[PDB]
Amino acid sequence: MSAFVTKAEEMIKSHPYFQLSASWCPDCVYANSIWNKLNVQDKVFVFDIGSLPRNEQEKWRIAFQKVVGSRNLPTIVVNGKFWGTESQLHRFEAKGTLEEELTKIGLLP
Repeated sequence: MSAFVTKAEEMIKSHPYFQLSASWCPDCVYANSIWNKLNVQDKVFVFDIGSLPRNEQEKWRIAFQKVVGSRNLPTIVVNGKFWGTESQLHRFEAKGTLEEELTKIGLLP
């Protein structure tokens, strides 16, 4: 695409810690719940994409697919690359090693 691919690169440049979530989805509520409970909405940048109709959704879908390859929300992109998914959150929490994992990336002290 380029028109969208190039713009995507500039986004991850200054905003590498970006999370593509929804506005009102059963999955978004989870990612937003943990982030809102951990009080870590400053070190990371989360953006919701629900207002955008089906026309804009398609564009974003293809764009994200070119950046990492995820045609589904929510999504966790770290240092300009898919580092975590909606399943990784529940998979790590279940084991009880999510906290340690979050510190590895350099999010928590």
